[PDB]
Amino acid sequence: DEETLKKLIVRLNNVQEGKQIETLVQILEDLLVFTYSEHASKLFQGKNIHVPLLIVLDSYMRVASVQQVGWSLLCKLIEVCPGTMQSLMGGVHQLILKMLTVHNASVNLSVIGLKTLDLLLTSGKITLLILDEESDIFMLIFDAMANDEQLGCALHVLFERVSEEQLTEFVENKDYMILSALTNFKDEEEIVLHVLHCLHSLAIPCNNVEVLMSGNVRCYNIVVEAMKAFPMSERIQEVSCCLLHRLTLGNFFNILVLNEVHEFVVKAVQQYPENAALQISALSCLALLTETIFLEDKLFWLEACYKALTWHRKNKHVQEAACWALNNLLMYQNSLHEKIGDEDGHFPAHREVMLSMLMHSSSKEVFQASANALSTLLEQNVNFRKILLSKGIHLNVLELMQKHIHSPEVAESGCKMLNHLFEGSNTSLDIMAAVVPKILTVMKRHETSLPVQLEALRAILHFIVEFHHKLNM
Amino acid sequence: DHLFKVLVVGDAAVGKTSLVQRYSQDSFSKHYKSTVGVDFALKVLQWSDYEIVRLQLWDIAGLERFAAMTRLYYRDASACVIMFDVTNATTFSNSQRWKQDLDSKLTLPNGEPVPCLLLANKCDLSPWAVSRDQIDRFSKENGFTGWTETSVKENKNINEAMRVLIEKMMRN
Repeated sequence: DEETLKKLIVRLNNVQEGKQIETLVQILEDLLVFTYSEHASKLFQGKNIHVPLLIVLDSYMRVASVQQVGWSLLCKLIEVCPGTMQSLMGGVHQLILKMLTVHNASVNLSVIGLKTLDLLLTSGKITLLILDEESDIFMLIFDAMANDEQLGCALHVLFERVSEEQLTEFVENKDYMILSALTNFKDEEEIVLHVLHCLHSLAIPCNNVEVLMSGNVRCYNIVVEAMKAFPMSERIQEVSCCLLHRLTLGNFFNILVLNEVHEFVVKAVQQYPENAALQISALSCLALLTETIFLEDKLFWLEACYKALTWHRKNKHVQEAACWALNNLLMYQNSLHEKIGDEDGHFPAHREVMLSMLMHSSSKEVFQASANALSTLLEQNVNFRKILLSKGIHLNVLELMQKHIHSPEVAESGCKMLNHLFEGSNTSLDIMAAVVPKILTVMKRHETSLPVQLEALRAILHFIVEFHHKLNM
Repeated sequence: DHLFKVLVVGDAAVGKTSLVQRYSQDSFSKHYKSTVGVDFALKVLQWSDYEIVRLQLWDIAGLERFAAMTRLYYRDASACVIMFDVTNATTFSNSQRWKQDLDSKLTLPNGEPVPCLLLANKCDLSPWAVSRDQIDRFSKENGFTGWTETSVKENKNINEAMRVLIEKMMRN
């Protein structure tokens, strides 16, 4: 048992004959891969088992045997020994990159090296060492790419920090390389996932959108992947959706493609409504693209937004994006004003919107978006007037603007909402005393901003005009 | 014998006086009216032999929510409760506002927060009636002493909830 393993590791330290050491390493690798016990993981974790092997492989590069089986042996050891990654750090990256550099031109030698690199990069804190080497790891992996086992899809983590100029260089060269990968490996779900999220990672710089939209290749490929490759895959749809969200800009007038992606977005939010995975990205993307497109679907959007608020109350971002989408939809489509409300067959989204505002007072963005949404809703349908007033909206937002004063956008949205709320209604002296001083103080605190002043003046205008004695005070 | 003060707060038109009339004046349902100012009620409970407790229920008018909730009402108070109608999430947000206000402007001799109970007013009304799963989020998040559904008109659970709350209050 362990005595034979001790003899093998002792003989491994001799480094006498390359062929004999190769056979011993092969026998040790064959014996180690078993489910009998953790004898191979005897807690020693001695580098003397594998450091001389990699030294011999690097120095004697012509020895293909140690290259072929030493990588498999270390892969099996890492997959078996739990603290092997802990033994890696606290180097080996230099050794593996030299292995990939000098003599890994064979398919068999390359695949094991890329697999070992992929499993090593799942540990963390070693990527910095990999990116600060001298072997040009990005050039190595680019030179690596028609094999089905595309282990180079582990290039993922390398995009986490690449800098803008090198990112543009990767955009060009790696896009030229990766289009072939996605075309020849269309029937590989994991490969499609990795390629799509690598596109996500490289799409961070703003200047590269024009490069990505050189011939609408990005839009077409992502739409085709969403349509065909993944009818019922959550990860693919989520990644493609995040690409859709990050690829919205001044060039949004991709009219036909607009319509296409819009449909796909609907499909996405209708087929996986359980996590932020799709909801936030699609709703923000959808809101902008719906504005552009509109210049049925609206009912589906209302339903999707209602479940988005309902099922993700704990996340600020989801509710913000969803209520913003509801606002942007209602702005361009007013026919559904009666389609929403407390009555049966209509989504009670007004209470959900109010809830969003109250449950995230600490954030100005949620207040801004939800306030604009319910202000547009109140302006659309007159029936909702005096209902939210009876529900506690006026004094509540007054206290909220008292809490949030450092920004002008929040004050402007609040004043606009008061204007569209209090229109066509008559208040009492108590409401006057509870409204006028607070809005006057808010207007004083933000005197320079023109929209805030306009909305405040409009609100005061719509709101200003025994009983005589009280009114005099 | 002992005396105590309980302050009932909540949104407007939530039948704030309905519950206090039901528990003390034995008046339930009735017409829905607006409470202009703070009103008072007395309750006497024979909790134990030779131990009779008196309760002063102050039903704070929620119309002036934007107005500064003066600490004089909560001054010398021994207990409080927030009761909101179940047909509006705005009553729920208002209850959050009341909870924040009382946490900011209420003190006890031991310094610990006084017991608070979440009353789900008028559950005998469609459609948002038994949504206890949504209520549980704030029930465990706000750290309230208790939470209990109720119906002022039917008086289905006013007595048990009030007994639980007062037992918790004397437990301190």
